[PDB]
Amino acid sequence: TEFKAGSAKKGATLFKTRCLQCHTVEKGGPHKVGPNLHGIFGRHSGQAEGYSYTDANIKKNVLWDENNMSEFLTNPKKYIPGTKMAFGGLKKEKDRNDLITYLKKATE
Ligand code: HEC
Repeated sequence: TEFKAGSAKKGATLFKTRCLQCHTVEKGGPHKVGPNLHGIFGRHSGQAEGYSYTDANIKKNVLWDENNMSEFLTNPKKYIPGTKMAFGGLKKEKDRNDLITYLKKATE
């Protein structure tokens, strides 16, 4: 244990103001700058179809779990050096948690 549920709501506002600019969560939503993330958990890194991921992601070969996703979220360039995710990070444990709670939810 090292991940505890957050507010899906709050969850859904970080996404909007922090991840939508680049991504969609929804089954059938398109890839934009980043890929769509519907069904992200359970799946491995860089496998959405019709998406051109860096060498980095693919190689990283990550199992998208909640616990992973949080450290990634802490610092992505750090997690997967060579990723094209120009996303600095979410330094707060709390913020991450609501986010992941939202993700857990909306991409299922
Ligand atoms: C645009 C400037 C982005 C923002 C803001 C966020 N992400 Fe991102 N994401 C982006 C790219 C360009 C890529 C692929 C990079 C590469 O190495 O090819 C990604 C990848 C992800 C992944 C990996 C998914 C996979 O299928 O392997 C995840 C899980 C992801 N992005 C989620 C995500 C979230 C939750 C964000 C908000 C806090 C977010 N990203 C921001 C581009 C952009």
